[PDB]
Amino acid sequence: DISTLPRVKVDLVKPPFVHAHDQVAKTGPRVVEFTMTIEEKKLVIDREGTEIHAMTFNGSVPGPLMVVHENDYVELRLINPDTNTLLHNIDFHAATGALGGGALTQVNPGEETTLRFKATKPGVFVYHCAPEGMVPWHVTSGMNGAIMVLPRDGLKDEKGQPLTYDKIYYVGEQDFYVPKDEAGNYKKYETPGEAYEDAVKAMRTLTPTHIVFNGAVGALTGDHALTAAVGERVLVVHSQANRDTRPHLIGGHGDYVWATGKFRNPPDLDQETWLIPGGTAGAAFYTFRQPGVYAYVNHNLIEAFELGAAGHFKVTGEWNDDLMTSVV
Amino acid sequence: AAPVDISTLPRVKVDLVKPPFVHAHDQVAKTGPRVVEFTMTIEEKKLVIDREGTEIHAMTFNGSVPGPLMVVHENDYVELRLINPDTNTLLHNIDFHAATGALGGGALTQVNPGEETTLRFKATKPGVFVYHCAPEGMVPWHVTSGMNGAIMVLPRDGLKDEKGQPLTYDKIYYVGEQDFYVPKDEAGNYKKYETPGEAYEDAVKAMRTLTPTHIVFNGAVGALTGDHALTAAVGERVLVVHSQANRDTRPHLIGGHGDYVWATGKFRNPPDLDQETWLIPGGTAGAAFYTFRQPGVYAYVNHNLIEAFELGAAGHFKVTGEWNDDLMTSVV
Amino acid sequence: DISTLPRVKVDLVKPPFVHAHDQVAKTGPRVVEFTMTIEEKKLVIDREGTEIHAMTFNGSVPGPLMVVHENDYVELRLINPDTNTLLHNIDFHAATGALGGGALTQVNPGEETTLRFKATKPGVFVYHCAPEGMVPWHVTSGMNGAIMVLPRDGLKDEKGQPLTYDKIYYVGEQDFYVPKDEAGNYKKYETPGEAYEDAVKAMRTLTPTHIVFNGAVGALTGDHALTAAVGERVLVVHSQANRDTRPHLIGGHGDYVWATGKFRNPPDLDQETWLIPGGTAGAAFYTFRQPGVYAYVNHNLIEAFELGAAGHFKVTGEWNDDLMTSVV
Ligand SMILES: [Cu+2]
Ligand SMILES: [Cu+2]
Ligand SMILES: [Cu+2]
Ligand SMILES: [Cu+2]
Ligand SMILES: [Cu+2]
Ligand SMILES: [Cu+2]
Repeated sequence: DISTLPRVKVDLVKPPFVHAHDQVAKTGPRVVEFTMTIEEKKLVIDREGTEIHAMTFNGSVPGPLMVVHENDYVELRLINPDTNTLLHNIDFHAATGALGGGALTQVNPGEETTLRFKATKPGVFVYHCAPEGMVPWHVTSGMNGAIMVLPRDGLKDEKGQPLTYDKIYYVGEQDFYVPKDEAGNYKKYETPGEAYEDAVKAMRTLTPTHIVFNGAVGALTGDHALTAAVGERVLVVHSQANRDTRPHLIGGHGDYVWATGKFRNPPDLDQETWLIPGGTAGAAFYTFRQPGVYAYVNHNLIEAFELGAAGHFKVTGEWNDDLMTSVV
Repeated sequence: AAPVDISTLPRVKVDLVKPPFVHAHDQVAKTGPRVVEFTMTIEEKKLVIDREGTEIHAMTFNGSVPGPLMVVHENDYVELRLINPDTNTLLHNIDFHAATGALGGGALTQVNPGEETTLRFKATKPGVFVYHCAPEGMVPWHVTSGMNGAIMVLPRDGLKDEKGQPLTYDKIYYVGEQDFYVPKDEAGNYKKYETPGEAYEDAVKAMRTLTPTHIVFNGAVGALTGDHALTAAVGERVLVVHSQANRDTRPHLIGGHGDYVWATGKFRNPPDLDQETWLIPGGTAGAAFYTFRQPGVYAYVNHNLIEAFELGAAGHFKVTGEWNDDLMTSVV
Repeated sequence: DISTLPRVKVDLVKPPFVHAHDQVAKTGPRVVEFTMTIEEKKLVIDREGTEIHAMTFNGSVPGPLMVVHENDYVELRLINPDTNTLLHNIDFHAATGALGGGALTQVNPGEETTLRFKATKPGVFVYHCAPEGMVPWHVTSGMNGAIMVLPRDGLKDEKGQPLTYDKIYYVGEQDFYVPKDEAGNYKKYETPGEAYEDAVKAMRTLTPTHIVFNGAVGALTGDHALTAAVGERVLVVHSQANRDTRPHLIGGHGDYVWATGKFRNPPDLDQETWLIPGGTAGAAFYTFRQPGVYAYVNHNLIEAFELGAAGHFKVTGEWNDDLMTSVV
């Protein structure tokens, strides 16, 4: 039966951007083919040069956002090059069975595996590595991402009416626990293996040293600031595979928000801030109405402005004095 | 106000069972309102909470952590005979989040060793609720010592989905999540005590760090694994009641979902569908309904993976049945 | 156009109390004029006499609750007396544009500014100071409050029927991070700026030393306890500008709760406890049915009974034997 379904290949895109797709499906179910290569690599996470041994899906933190439609089949070819040193796998929160696929995609360096699962539930979901006995270590090393399963007829508001976005961004929020020496400075490591002991110790404090968007402090600012224009409808998919977060668009709102990201549920309206539980992906739809710079943040202002969970939006267009204006 | 004659209502006694199991009950009420009689005996006792053998001075309702799940229907009356045997050393009481008045019953149930009391309250609101000890000035100490449980007030007509249609579970489990703050010494080793009291100062200090040393299901690391793993079969509808009386948690069925979830657990509200993960606020009980479609081992966890796989907030499901290659399969 | 609207000047009142207002709008859109004076001052936050250099809106923590109706224009005159030492501004989560107003309300000591914005979305929202580069420091120093934007036809239940409260209280929850020394004792400073470094270090631990209602431990207890009577309908607006909280009325419930505080959404019913994410304001409606003392708390019992997040309600009326009683 699966053999009768036509197949389509997707070229993934590095976050915060998302690979193109049709919001409203133009055909019946399909088998969507994806391919990701696991890559263990050093990564600089803050402005002081602190670097870690990151574990990534396709070389980025977070991994790329995968997009399909409800009832399509997701077929992922997962590759683990012999240049890596650890065993990895992948767990799809969108999938049903075998620990989300974790127990079927274990691959040591030099191996690859292909997993297929039916996307039976619409919504944005988290996907992350989960090696038996070393789950949080891999996840907090940046090995997580998300997949969006759109309703075949696109998104809908709290009244069944269509909600169409002009652009979509994927913000992966990452909590890091960089080990510190007795002096209070970040220790150095040659391999992911040597850091395990200290990694476990750092994680058990439950106090992140960093909390960043797209892999590093200020990653989504400057030339990498998100963009929009007055009148533009923007969907922002936000995930946190291990810890709670509370997204907030400073100067705006989440007009329609699926805090826990499942589309069969009507969205919450006019959110100033929403809670995305650790191990969940959420989605917020907003129509810009004012130009200028906006800050998108985890509203625990310490986590945002001190630990790194903050990015920017640069919006073009005409200022609306009716909505807001400085009185002189 | 004209009194309501309660003496006319039929009475039924309930024999509580230890978690994660639940005492006998009917989803769809087979009778009209009843005065449901429960009896719990407070028991202060030593308890091993991890594989290394760490032992604490636990404060329990009926000898278990969490306390047993009580089940009644909307508008029944809950009558609890609370006993504090003279073998205990501390003052205790009980606060039902399901009750209205006297601090949930806390102001009417203070009992010292050797005393007992009987409380009755009308379960006017359907949902799963937390119940916990709450002695003035020592509330968090008793609660984080394991003295909390949960009560489920089923709608008289059973559970319903977002469309008002019946949702019937084949089995139910109660997972009580506990955050422990075991004090350690200057060296970093868990300190030991002969009496619950003597450790108060240290307990307060350990708690105020807001950093749990252990976060476990059913009283201890691995309590719901191995021979004590939860079970189900493909096609089975399972309801998992999960409570956390003091700290937030984010349940997740690894390999499954929360088909219908009442994150904050109140049934007059439609459930959230297809949840991958949900947030149950500290001081709240939530419920998740799921229909298994794949056999095999599943992990039920607090999705802060550190709290789950390092601190202990993880349990297992062993499911029987035929594998579905359509839902998921490895490609050759 | 805006010039054709009636203008009304409001006299703000100290929390937990709220200035007089009508729930169902008595007129059409108006320009509601408010005035707040920024005040840097010392504040004792606990029973041990611990004092901090608080940054307040109108001299209190939290700042006062502002009340308007959906589509009214909020016009705020923010005054920064030359007796203060820092620059301040204000960000309204209810406003659209310029970082909620922060980018247009920067005022040094000796300056003032007037901001106007249209309250286009109904619900309770957080407002707080947000100076670039010093956001969490000002917010956790107590510089935050809330504004309620009532639907023009008042509050409604899950079935669209009217919900009218007899009284309303505003509980502002504040997380403080008082720096300590070697000995572990709270340090004191001559000026707020002098302690910037210690404050940053204290905040970065993500562990509050105090979590209080209305500025201090026990602020809403004793003769300052909240009051009600059996049969009374009470709305409790609760905000937390920087950290999550989980309100709970001990002995009662949240009959109708807008956890994330936006009225276009139906309220959640019969809540025992609800989660208000940091950077959000929530509202709970309850009809008291039993007299006596009630405790209103953040239900992380440690934060409530050890750190200070607990208040009291003293309720009058006759006891209801049917709802509860102590048996023979
Ligand atoms: Cu991995
Ligand atoms: Cu997961
Ligand atoms: Cu007790
Ligand atoms: Cu409680
Ligand atoms: Cu300020
Ligand atoms: Cu803000």
